[PDB]
Amino acid sequence: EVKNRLDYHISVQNMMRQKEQEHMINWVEKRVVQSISAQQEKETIAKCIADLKLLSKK
Amino acid sequence: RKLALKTIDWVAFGEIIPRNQKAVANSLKSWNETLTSRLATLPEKPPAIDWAYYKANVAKAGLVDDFEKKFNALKVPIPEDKYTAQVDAEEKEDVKSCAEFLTQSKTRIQEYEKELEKMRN
Repeated sequence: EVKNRLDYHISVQNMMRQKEQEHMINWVEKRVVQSISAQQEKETIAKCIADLKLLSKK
Repeated sequence: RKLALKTIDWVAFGEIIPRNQKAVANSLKSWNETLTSRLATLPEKPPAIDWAYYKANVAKAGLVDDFEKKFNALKVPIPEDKYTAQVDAEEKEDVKSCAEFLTQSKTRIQEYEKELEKMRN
């Protein structure tokens, strides 16, 4: 009779950590997804690594 | 609880019955076996639960705590019976065996043997 008590609490908190993951995942992905291009330097850091590919690949 | 004993005087039990209940004995005999095997395997004694960790991961600890205390203090009583005049109807039917039979029978046997010399002859 006790365990049933406890397991209900656990299971909510467990599920809440996953729901916070799903909602945080959607929200963080919906938050951070915008001004990427406004950093043109995120294609510079691509150009970065891409000149360090096309150099550092040969 | 219930440290149980096993079959005592099983030779006497099964082999000799009251005629007027002879059927019953079979039924009671087999019933006993049921009780025996079942209890032997499972006694009712659980653990007492690891709250400490559980509180960590039942973050609803206030729940854990409150329920916890009430459980730990809690007591389940000795569950109820339905036979305890039987306990007594024993000695009464036991009188019938012995005294009732002891005396009456004892007299019969005494005379028979007392005769036996003459007729043994």
